[PDB]
Amino acid sequence: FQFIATFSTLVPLVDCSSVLQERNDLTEVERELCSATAEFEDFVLQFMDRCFGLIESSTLEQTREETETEKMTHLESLVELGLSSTFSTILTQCSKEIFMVALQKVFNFSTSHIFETRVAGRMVADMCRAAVKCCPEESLKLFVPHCCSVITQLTMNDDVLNDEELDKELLWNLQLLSEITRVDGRKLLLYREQLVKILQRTLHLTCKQGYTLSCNLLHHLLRSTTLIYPTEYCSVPGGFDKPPSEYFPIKDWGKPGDLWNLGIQWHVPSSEEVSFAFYLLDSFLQPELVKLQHCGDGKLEMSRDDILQSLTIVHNCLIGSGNLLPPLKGEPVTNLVPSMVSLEETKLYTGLEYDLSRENHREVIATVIRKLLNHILDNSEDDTKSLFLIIKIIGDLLQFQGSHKHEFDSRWKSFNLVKKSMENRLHGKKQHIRALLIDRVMLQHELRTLTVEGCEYKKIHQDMIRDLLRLSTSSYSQVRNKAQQTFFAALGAYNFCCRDIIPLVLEFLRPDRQGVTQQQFKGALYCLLGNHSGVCLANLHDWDCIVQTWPAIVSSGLSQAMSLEKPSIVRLFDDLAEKIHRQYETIGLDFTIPKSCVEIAELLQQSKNPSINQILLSPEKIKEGIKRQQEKNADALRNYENLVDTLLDGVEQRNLPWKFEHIGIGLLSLLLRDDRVLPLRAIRFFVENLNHDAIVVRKMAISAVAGILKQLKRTHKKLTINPCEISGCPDRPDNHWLHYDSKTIPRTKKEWESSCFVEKTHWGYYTWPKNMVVYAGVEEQPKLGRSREDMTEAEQIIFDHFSDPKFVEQLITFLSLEDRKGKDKFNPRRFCLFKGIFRNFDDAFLPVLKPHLEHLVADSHESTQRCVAEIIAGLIRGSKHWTFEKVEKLWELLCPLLRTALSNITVETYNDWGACIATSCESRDPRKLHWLFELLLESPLSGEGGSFVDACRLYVLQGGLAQQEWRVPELLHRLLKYLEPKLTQVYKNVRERIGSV
Amino acid sequence: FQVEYAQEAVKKGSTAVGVRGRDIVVLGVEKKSVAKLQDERTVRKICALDDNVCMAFAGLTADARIVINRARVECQSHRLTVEDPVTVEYITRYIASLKRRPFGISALIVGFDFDGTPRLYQTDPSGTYHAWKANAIGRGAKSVREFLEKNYTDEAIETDDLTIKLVIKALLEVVQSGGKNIELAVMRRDQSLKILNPEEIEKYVAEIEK
Amino acid sequence: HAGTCLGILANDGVLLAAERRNIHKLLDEVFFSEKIYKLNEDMACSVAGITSDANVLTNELRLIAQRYLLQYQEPIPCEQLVTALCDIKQAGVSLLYIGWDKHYGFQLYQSDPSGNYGGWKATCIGNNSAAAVSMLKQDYKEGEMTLKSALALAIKVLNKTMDVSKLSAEKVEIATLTRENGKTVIRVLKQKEVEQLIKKHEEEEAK
Amino acid sequence: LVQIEYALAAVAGGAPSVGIKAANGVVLATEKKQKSILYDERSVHKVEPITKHIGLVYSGMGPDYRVLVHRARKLAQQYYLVYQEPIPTAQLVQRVASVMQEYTQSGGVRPFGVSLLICGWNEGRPYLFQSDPSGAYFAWKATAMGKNYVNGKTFLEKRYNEDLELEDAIHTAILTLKESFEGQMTEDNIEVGICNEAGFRRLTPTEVKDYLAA
Amino acid sequence: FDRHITIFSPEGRLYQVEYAFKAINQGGLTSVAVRGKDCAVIVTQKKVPDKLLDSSTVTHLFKITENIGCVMTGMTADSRSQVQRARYEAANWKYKYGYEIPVDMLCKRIADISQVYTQNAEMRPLGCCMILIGIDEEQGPQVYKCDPAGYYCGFKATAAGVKQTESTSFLEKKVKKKFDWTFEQTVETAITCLSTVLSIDFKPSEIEVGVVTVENPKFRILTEAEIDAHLVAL
Ligand SMILES: O=P(O)(O)O[C@H]1[C@H](OP(=O)(O)O)[C@@H](OP(=O)(O)O)[C@H](OP(=O)(O)OP(=O)(O)O)[C@H](OP(=O)(O)OP(=O)(O)O)[C@@H]1OP(=O)(O)O
Ligand SMILES: O=P(O)(O)O[C@H]1[C@H](OP(=O)(O)O)[C@@H](OP(=O)(O)O)[C@H](OP(=O)(O)O)[C@@H](OP(=O)(O)O)[C@H]1OP(=O)(O)O
Repeated sequence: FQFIATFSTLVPLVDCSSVLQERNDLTEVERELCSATAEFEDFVLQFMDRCFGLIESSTLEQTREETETEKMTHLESLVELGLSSTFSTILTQCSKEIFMVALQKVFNFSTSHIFETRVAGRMVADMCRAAVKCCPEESLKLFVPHCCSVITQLTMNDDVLNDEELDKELLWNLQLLSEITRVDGRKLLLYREQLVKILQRTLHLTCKQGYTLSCNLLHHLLRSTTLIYPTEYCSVPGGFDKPPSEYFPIKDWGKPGDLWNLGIQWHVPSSEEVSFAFYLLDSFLQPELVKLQHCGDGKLEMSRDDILQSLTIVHNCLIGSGNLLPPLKGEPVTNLVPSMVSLEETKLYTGLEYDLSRENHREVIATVIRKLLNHILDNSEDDTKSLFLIIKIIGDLLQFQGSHKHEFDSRWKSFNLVKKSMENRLHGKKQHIRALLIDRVMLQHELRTLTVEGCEYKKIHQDMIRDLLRLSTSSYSQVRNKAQQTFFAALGAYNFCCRDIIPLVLEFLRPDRQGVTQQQFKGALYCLLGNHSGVCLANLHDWDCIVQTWPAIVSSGLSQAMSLEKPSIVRLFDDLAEKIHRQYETIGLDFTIPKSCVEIAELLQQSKNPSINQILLSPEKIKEGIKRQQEKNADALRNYENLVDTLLDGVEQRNLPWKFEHIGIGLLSLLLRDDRVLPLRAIRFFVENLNHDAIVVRKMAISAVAGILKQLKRTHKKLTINPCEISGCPDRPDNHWLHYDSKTIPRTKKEWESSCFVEKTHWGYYTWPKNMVVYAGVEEQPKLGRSREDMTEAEQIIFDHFSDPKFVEQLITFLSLEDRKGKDKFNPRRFCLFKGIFRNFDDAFLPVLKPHLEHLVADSHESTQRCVAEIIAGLIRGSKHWTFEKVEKLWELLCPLLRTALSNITVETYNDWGACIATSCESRDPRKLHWLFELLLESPLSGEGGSFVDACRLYVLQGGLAQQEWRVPELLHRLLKYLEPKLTQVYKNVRERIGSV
Repeated sequence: FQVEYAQEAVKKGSTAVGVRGRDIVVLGVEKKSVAKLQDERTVRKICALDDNVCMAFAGLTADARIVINRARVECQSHRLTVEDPVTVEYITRYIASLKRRPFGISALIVGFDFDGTPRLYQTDPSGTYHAWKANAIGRGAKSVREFLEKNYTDEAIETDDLTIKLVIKALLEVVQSGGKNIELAVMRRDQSLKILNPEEIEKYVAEIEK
Repeated sequence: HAGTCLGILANDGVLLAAERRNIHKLLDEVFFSEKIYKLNEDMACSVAGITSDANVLTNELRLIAQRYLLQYQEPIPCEQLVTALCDIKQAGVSLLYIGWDKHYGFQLYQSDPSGNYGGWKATCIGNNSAAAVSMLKQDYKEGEMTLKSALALAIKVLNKTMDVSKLSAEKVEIATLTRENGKTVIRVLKQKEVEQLIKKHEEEEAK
Repeated sequence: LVQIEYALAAVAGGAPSVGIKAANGVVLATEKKQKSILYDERSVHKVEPITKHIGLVYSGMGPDYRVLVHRARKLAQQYYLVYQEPIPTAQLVQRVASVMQEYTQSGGVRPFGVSLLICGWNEGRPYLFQSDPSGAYFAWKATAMGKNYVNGKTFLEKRYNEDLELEDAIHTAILTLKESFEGQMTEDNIEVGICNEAGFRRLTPTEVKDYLAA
Repeated sequence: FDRHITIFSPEGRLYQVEYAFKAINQGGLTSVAVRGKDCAVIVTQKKVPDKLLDSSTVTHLFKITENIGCVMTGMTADSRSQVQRARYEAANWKYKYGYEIPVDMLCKRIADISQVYTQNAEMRPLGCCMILIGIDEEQGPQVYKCDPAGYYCGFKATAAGVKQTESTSFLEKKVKKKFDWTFEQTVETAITCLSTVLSIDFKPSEIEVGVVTVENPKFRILTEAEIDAHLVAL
């Protein structure tokens, strides 16, 4: 099908025998083509006799006597569309002499048989639909007289209005008529008094397939008479049929199909086709709306299936004639976002006037439903299939103009599948075929029919979404799932609706509510959990929305009708919390547009080439805009610090479940900001929750207090080095004017200052920067040893906990647990906890950690050796800006401490120590840690105990020397001089280290 | 192909060292840590096969417990038909032929073979087996075997000094300071299989530290 | 992960603590053996699986527990019943095993689905196991544990792993296995005794 | 577990069946439509007895049900030959769901496309179970399978109250099939079976028409 | 690989069972059965595709027992195989239970054999369907039908083969207006059914008719001149 449709959109299928006479235009190769065109009719007729056996051997077998397979499968739906494509392209690219001899092959097949209307019903009638879309005159002369003369024979003869199962030939000839009447709607005005006659007789049947084939008849008649669409898709604009023998057809086989002078033919609805489009709407919508009106008022009391049958008529008249129907009116205001500039909705003339004076049928349906839906949800809450149709109508009362939002996306992909397949990339846009280009112009019309960018949130839209919100929270999960998808699609369309509906949807989540069902409750949490790609309604990007949704999740739980024993609701909160942490992104507090936006004044003024807007004024409204921005900057700061207080009042809430505070700490870990400092009650919280019994909370408190200490960092001062002034004299490595960066002899022992410590490794290797910047001298950095007197008296209550020995001894105890025995590594986030402690406080806590450092090193357990190693390396990389007293006082207890630890190194510990002192050598000068490099290079292979210890003692030496990569030539020699006798007499586990060293 | 997947658990399982002496044969394995709340009784890797034969292992502890309780039947189904106890080569050839896919363990089958001769074997997971003076199986087996190649000749003067300055000194090459991380086994000629309690296991390490 | 059964060993008994999980409201609250399946006169078990594959694994353990008793006229030791199923699973659900025998006293085991077991002083299997394995490692006196002190630890670590606002007093299934007057007693504790441990926890932890 | 998930698609395409456990009885109501008037409505039966006191209905594939109704009758008589007592309803479902599991386990054999609803009566207490094609089985107060069973179980949860008698459960079972019937149910279009102290029996169609007058 | 054996589709369908119903339509023939108030008639097409056929050996009506008749529609080699099980299972009932098998229990026996083809992947379904007619001792005439799926329902009138759906609509329409039949003028209902949908009705030696009655329960295939009497009066 892909093969013949890609050939029969290039070559016209026309006989060439009247050109096979005396004519000097034919070359040697071209006369060989024209004689071979005698088999073009023999191709098309043998394509049909091969496709008829492809259909009649693919009819649906009803094997199981209980069920009815009604779905055409995905593999069979492709063969419908694969034969709807590959036959409509043959039969368009085809002469009228070969058409009409092939039209009869379709008619003498599809009317002498009776097909099952499920698989072979959609598949024969699509093959007839191709026969009608190519010549609607000659094809409709014989189908619609045949089908209408046999529906009226087989329906209205007896009393087959009320029935259980229709006759399978009556039920055939509706689908043979319904899927065939969507030709160009001008040439359906010949059959007005035949199509209306059967619609007045088979649309109000009782069989559930009988009226849906009649609703599809009413649908496609309205689709054909109000849409703009191309009627022909041929490769030549005149067609292969209307000038026979006026031009030679075998020249236009490789037609590049020019975009200028395309010759495209359109179907704009005339007033004859539009007044008929309202005459079907004035004879079948309004009689089906007055029966729904008096049923929702209490004065008709229809059956459960009688309402269901009537809504399909309302749905197939709305979805199907929506191009004629204006959207709404009413303009809801006074609660949305106010603006200084225009927020007018965009308007795109998709060509039709729709005079908007007579009826406005879309507003009448919106008033019938709000009475009908108010009756059904109170008087019969069990009628599911009526509620599915009301979701389908409100889904089209709001956002349905002439095209569909998903059918456009599937024709956009089907165009790029066809365009990118057969495209001359050698010479540009000038070789795309005409059948592609006509569809892309139609894809431009269909883009304009769906490009509703701005849409004002009106008062009817305030009511129709809230009626979807009742159906998003109703009794039945089948009804809730379909209603939420319409709810979420209607939240993306209209401007500031999500601020209106968060206060309405969180009313099903408050503890104080008296009667709220479990279907009422979790249906509102599928409204928060957006479960799609369009709108996450609990994780919006505004403070006025996040200050309501995040507390209401934590306020639920502690009291609600929250069945936490049902397993689906537990997966719902675990998805609602795991969508927030995945999707959250930090919100600004200062929208201060800088003074370098004279460009905006140069764009408002003096553009003038299209700019028909003669105002050009802002005398003191720029002061009002600054004032309202500073109020926005104040409220964004205010709603941030109210969000912290409302979560802490919800996590420190009595009688919470445990599963609702892990979400509550989980929403506080996202609020820890860089431009601000976290509020005081949260600094008290995360420090006190370091010692929490739940391992999940205190794993988050480690990740939060490490960020608090980054906020409380005290901003060291810097200065600039000219590297010519030091090193005595003014090219990619190891220069003459680079010798001071290489640690060999002159290491600082007493006069530790005035040494020009370059911290990070890579500086000065290749070249020098314009401004080589190091830290200051002695005591120009901020003061280290201080007490609570000279301190920020609100943000270093963290000082009060690490001085308390009960807090520390419980913190050391929890960190030496085992979260798992296998997956247990050197945590780089407990490291950044202790790096931010000893950097910020400058070993004010190290005398309170005297036993808890010396106890953990003298332990065989790998849990405590891992616990102490994050503290050891955090001491070392916290000792960057320490005075020379505190550095020597650090290593006076630390150099015996590692020699103890490197002695008792184990199998489950050498990756911890191999990432402990290899972490502590990260961005430090090799001057400032020579106590390591005199200890680690002391005796790595002089094995006091065992041989695997000597290999693990050498692997930790490897990562420390590698991390100070080129900054040390000397210790690489001292270790090479060490190994060059020793490398002959070692064992294999040491050889695998010496080779790795 | 399928036997190569067996060996990857031998290289990660705990070490197993055996030497062979003039009068006694000694196994010794690395007792790993279990958990904080795991009773460490059911995780011992020195199993007795009959009264004159025992073996260590390294690999899957599931497939070992199949190998042990199949070799414990062939140690007893031998005595029904032969009335003599197994030679150490008989049960080693039984375990190797027992190893679809081979059972992913490597063992150190030791003991005596009814004439008082000391024996030490190894069933690699390929199905192969051969004799040994001293051997090592497990995670650091290549370096321990290189250590035992250095020390074999004049150690068998005293059966105590043979079997600590080799066996515990070979575990101490790879395993920790000891005492609670060494499970050590020793059997004399036709006496019993005795696993040394850690009150006596720490006794021998103190002589080694001196 | 479906069940939430957890074992705790003490000096004078072992205890299983499973939670009764009821998904839909129209499921019948069965009055039969719900969560703690008694294997023979001195041993019980609990599975981390659906109650259909429970009836296959427990009625296979009961064949092993009675082919032993038919053969030796003694009750089966509480490791050989664990081992014989772990040999069958070696040729797909995790279990716990509480029991008593004359050899190694009160015992607790945990069969992996691969076929591996181990003696535990306290452990968890099923839903949020590592959340409660870690909580037992915080507070368990490994040797200084009385039965009621172990029993208060169970409803402590169950109040931080299952449900909302009541610890599901009618949906938690503590069974204790003790020695009394020579025989062996297995007491699935009643709803009045299971409710008071929630009351003795909510009073002691609030005060 | 791929074919087992696909056999449940064959169950959920099947005809609706509703079971409700009352105080003193169990009701099994189902859909027995015929495609034509040519089908004899009373020739084959969907509600089907196992013992004097156990009956079971299905949703799913017709012929796969008869394999399970032939094994459940053997397993009920292999109990009765040994123990000389009518089989407990709990013990019957354990043996039927072991048979349904036995075809998922062995290869080259597809699972059954059948869920079962198994009523019963033992020791003065009613029983209603449901065996899945996976071999799983669950005790229910009231449930439904077939087409629109998600809508059925939500309909049952609003109209269940454990103090209802057996005559009140026949109404709320036909009212559950009424919601997803799509037609006009006569005495022939449905099949009801009740199980009480007197035993299991499927209702004769003249007895059902009295319940259809409500 | 779920289209080459009898396992489920992701939609829950057995494709080989559905393809086996298409194997019934490959025979090019059509059988029609109908039940009377005291009679049961089956009517087939008897196509003689070669002039060298002994036409006595081309048939689709078969005696199963002395008073249970059959008609097979579909693959001819599969049809003779499924007769042979019905020949066996109806004589095995008489030996094990001492009375003639019902048409109830013979279809349920044959359909339970046919279910095993739809569950084991090592064998295909038989591409043919059986329509058994017979007189019960207490229920009167019975017309039942097995299919390749395994369904064994009971019928007032049924059809099989290429014109199965078209013959059903002819039999539904006559079974709604009246009691669908009376006595052995029920033969005239079935012969019109096979002649309306196939649109030939050429000769009275191109069909095959078999009957069971209350007054004569044995299955007797009508002769050519015996079946010309119903066709000259048609
Ligand atoms: O509107 P779509 O579907 O998104 O696709 C647009 C592309 O996206 P954009 O408009 O920027 O959003 C754009 O391509 P890039 O900018 O990414 O390179 C255009 O390229 P351009 O014309 O500038 O480049 P040149 O002409 O190829 O040199 C068009 O590509 P061609 O067909 O090769 O170009 P032709 O339209 O044939 O002239 C294409 O027009 P179609 O609609 O026909 O696919
Ligand atoms: O010593 P390190 O572990 O390598 O960390 C340093 C340190 O950051 P911390 O405050 O987190 O310890 C520097 O901070 P100061 O000493 O200058 O106060 C910071 O410098 P900046 O604050 O100016 O960014 C620098 O970052 P950088 O390398 O970009 O200069 C960063 O190094 P890392 O980014 O590698 O961690």
